[PDB]
Order: sequence, then C-alpha cells, then structure tokens
Amino acid sequence: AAQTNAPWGLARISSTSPGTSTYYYDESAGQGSCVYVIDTGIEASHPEFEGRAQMVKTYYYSSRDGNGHGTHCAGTVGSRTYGVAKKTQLFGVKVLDDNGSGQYSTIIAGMDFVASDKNNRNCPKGVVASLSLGGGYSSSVNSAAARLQSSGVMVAVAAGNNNADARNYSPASEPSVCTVGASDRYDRRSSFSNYGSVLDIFGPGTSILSTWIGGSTRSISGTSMATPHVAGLAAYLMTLGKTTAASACRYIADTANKGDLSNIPFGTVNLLAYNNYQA
Ligand SMILES: [Ca+2]
Repeated sequence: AAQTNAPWGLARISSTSPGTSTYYYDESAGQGSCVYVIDTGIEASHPEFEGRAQMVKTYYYSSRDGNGHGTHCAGTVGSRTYGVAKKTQLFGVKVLDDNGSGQYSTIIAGMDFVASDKNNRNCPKGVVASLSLGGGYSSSVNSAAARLQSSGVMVAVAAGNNNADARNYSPASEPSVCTVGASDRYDRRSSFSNYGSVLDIFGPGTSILSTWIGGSTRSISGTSMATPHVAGLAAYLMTLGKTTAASACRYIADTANKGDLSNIPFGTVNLLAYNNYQA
C-alpha cells in the first residue's frame, strides 16, 4: 500500500532516506493487534479512528480527552491518515488529567491495568503500549513498566524532552522497555530529545501532524510523538508475524536505518525506526 502525501514521519519510517512524502506499508496494517495509549485519553469519536478506538479506563471524573495530547498520540499509532498501523485497535487509558499531569501512583496503576486488561481484549496478533509520559527517576515507575513488558505487552516509552541523559527519567530509564528518542525531518536529533545509553531507538518527533480533540488536527513535537511511531510499528510488525511483544524492540533496533542521524551524542544509539517494507 502507498499513502501519498503522508505526514513526513510516516514516509520516513518506510524509507531508507529522508526527503520523501509517500508512506509504504503492508495492507495487513496492524490488523488483529491492539495498542494501549496511556496518556490524557482518546477522543474515540474522531472520524479518523473509524470505530477502532475505545476508552477502557480513566482515573478522573471523565474518560474524555480534555487535553488533546493522548488523542494526538493515538492518531500517530493508528488513525487512517496519520497513523502507522491503520487497522489496529486502540485502547485509551487516562492516567493524565486534562493539564497532562498525573501522580506516579496513578500512572503505575494504569500500567498494571493494561497488564491485566489485555486478557479481556481480542488481540490475536499481539499487544503494544505507548507511554508518552515521564518524570524524574523512580524505581517504582520503572518497575511497573518492567511488569507491563514481562506480562507480554511491547512497551514503548518517550525518552523525555529535557535534552539530557534519560538515565535520570522514568520510565525512560527502565532497561526492559523500548525507550524512544525524537528526530526531525532532516534526520537530526530533535533539539529537546533526551539521549543516553538507555535509549533503544529514534522515531519522528518534530512537527508531527496528527489528530486532535474537537475532531481536528494539529502539528506538535516531542519524544511523545516519536513513541507512537515505534508503538505503531511494533503492532504492524507483529501482525506481519515478524516479531513478538518480547522481541519487538530488539527487532526494530536490528532492522533500523543505522548511522543516519546527526547530533547523536557519543554513546547513544544511532538507529532510526524503519519498516523495511519492500513495496
Ligand atoms: Ca530501555
């Protein structure tokens, strides 16, 4: 399949080189996989999600996304126009309030929720979770991300937007999950992207067009935008039979474009997510 004039991030993920605008992907498109988006929630009714999005959990007075951030993330995972996995099921878990804040305790409960809740969903092809959130190092937060992963969910998490070493951030510093840095359209590290030996991969994170609340769209930036590219790519690869929750991060890093990014600090991986689709 070929989606012409795709958002640059989508084109990039299916390309060996920067500067192109068509997204190529196998038509299976993530069918029969599931992606949890753990964030401010998801405007499920957005036409772009086509009935494939559902809120399954909130810790606040409402499950609606009153912010937009989670909806944007969800659209990059799986909206028909802006998404990597155009046929995946999307499940929203609202651990962040409408100001995009959440206490660590709520975030942890949200991770544990998905680790059980995937047993209530139909995802023959596998399960992914996209966690575009972050705060200072906490072993409890790391440990919750590690449980989520060991239960059989491919966990992808934002490296953070501090332009600093991600070792100091959670769940970014958790070794067993996929920690995702942000790049821009000219293949430079995003200027806000964290870095470090704890990073596993980079995805498109600067000027990322996707869904927003009120049924609209917008371009925004962050390692939080890069994460759902990798989350969507895992779902897509898993439905193709290429990999599993337990090895998806590894496989993505093995099949990445390598040594193509600029401003990567000494000791951080120079790997850009890539679907290796032979159209
Ligand atoms: Ca990690």
